[PDB]
Amino acid sequence: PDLKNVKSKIGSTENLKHQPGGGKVQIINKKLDLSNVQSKCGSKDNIK
Amino acid sequence: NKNSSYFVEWIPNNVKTAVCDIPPRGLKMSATFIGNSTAIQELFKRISEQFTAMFRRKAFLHWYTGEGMDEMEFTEAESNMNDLVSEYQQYQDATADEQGEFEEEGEEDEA
Repeated sequence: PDLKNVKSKIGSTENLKHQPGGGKVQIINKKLDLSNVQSKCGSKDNIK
Repeated sequence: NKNSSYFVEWIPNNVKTAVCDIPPRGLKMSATFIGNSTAIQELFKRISEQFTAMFRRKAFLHWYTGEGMDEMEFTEAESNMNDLVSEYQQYQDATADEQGEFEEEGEEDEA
């Protein structure tokens, strides 16, 4: 009558390494350039 | 006679007089005054300093040039009024005191 300790069929065997982990995000942006500036509403020559 | 201090004394009498026979309608008698006191310097002296202080930052000029005006012409009209201002300032308090047509001659020694 000894069955020889029969094993299960068929399980979550494909999940045994699984968690799963998460990816990443980082946003974060670049500064625009506003260095092209000069005023016009005054005098630079006729002041002299 | 009451004052000479407000009259130009190197113009012997500053006065032009006339007497018309006919008054304005509804009036008995009247007079019209037209004078030139050198005090009037202040007017133009105001105008040509107020001009220059806006012009020294080019304010409003864009509207003027847009009708093709010349930017040199501001400089010219304000210069001309500064000459006109200076005209009153030099004729105000100007001399009744006399000067002769007589030059320096080397006619003496030192004593």
